[PDB]
Amino acid sequence: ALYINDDCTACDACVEECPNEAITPGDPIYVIDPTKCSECVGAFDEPQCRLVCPADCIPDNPDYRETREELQEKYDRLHG
Ligand code: SF4
Ligand code: SF4
Repeated sequence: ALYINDDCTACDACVEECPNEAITPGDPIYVIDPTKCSECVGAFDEPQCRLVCPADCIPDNPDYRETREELQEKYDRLHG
């Protein structure tokens, strides 16, 4: 899964992009639920939140180096 840096500007521009509602608005920065973040697998080819993030603050979470299989499985548990 991914997570948000402290460079987050809280522009909120990423919430729409997320297909799993894994981003929660915070203060000073936003927080991603590693439980809901499938890195967009099962939805897109690239994580959508990054495509609109100006601060470039959504790195890979070393605490959760999941596999596409795992990620794909996480995706389903959330929708179908
Ligand atoms: S789009 Fe980037 S800066 Fe803006 S809230 Fe999301 S993570 Fe932070
Ligand atoms: S990488 Fe995809 S799944 Fe994870 S937080 Fe961003 S938009 Fe949601």
